[PDB]
This record gives sequence, structure tokens and C-alpha cells, in this order.
Amino acid sequence: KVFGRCELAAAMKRHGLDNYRGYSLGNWVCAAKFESNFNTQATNRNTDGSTDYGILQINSRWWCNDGRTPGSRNLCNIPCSALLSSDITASVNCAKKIVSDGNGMNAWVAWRNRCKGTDVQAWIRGCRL
Ligand SMILES: CC(=O)N[C@@H]1[C@@H](O[C@H](C)C(=O)O)[C@H](O[C@@H]2O[C@H](CO)[C@@H](O[C@@H]3O[C@H](CO)[C@@H](O)[C@H](O[C@H](C)C(=O)O)[C@H]3NC(C)=O)[C@H](O)[C@H]2NC(C)=O)[C@@H](CO)O[C@H]1O
Repeated sequence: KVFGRCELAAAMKRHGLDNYRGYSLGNWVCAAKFESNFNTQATNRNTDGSTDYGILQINSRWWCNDGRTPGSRNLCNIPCSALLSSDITASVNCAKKIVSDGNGMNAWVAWRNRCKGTDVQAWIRGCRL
């Protein structure tokens, strides 16, 4: 599914992500836009042979099993495929872990380089939140 800017904002909120660990809702919609273009079916292979999965592009080297990344710790205890379904529940749940765990949202190269320090509130303008 390809979420609407506002529709996703709404959903991430409902899922308790607004201010989770101190990141405004906007920080999340932003990361997701540039990470996956609000498309949950998105995947991308990295050089190291891991693959990125979902709306938030969670990695298989650490967070989830897709059964063809070897070093693989599956800290999320989810098969990667799960992260691609139209309910974002599993992705949030896992994204929460990723972000708690030390580097905050820096863990998302995209967020860091294109989101960090821009007025991210602009992503949730218009929204009935
Ligand atoms: C080309 C590129 O930049 N790819 C991006 C992914 O990062 C590498 C560079 C890749 O895809 O080839 C990126 O995914 C992010 O990867 C890093 C590295 O594996 C993850 O950070 C590690 O996280 C664990 C646990 O949090 C730490 O133990 C590692 O130790 C560091 C040093 C730390 O001290 O925290 C972390 N590595 C480093 C060196 O920081 C990120 O968690 C991971 N991000 C996500 C989303 O899970 C993805 C994501 O946007 O994007 C590719 O483009």
C-alpha cells in the first residue's frame, strides 16, 4: 500500500509514535517519505548483501529475517516480509526498538541527511491529528 501523507501521519500517531523517544510525529512521516515514498512494499538491496524493508526500510542484517542475510541477528523477531504488509504495526513496533537502542533516528541515513534539522512539522500540516 502507498499511504497518503496525512493518512500515515494519522496511523503512526494512533500507534503511539508521536514523540516516542522525543521525535515529533513529523520526524517520522519525513523519514518515511524519503525512505520509501510512503510505499510499504518497498525493498532495496545493499552491497553487504542485506536488504531494507517496508515504509521505514528496516534492515535484515539486524532487525528481521528474510533468510538470505547471514550475519543476521533478528532482534525484531519478525520475518522481513511482515514489514511489508499494509498494516504498519510490525514496522512501528520494530522501529521503536531501533530508535530506543542508541543512535536515535540517526539509524536512518535518510532521516539524518534530509530530515534532521529542517522544520519537520511541515509534513503534518493539513492533518486532522
Ligand atoms: C548505503 C547506506 O548508507 N545504506 C543505508 C543503511 O546503512 C548502510 C550504510 C547500508 O545500507 O549499507 C541504513 O541502515 C542503517 O544501517 C546501520 C548500519 O548497519 C544501522 O546502525 C547500526 O545499528 C546497530 C544497532 O542500532 C549498531 O550496533 C551499529 O553500530 C553503530 C556504529 C552505533 O554505534 O550505533 C550501527 N551502525 C553504525 C555504524 O552506526 C542502522 O540501524 C540502519 N538503519 C535502519 C533504518 O535500521 C538504511 C536505513 O535508512 O539505509 C540505507 O540507505
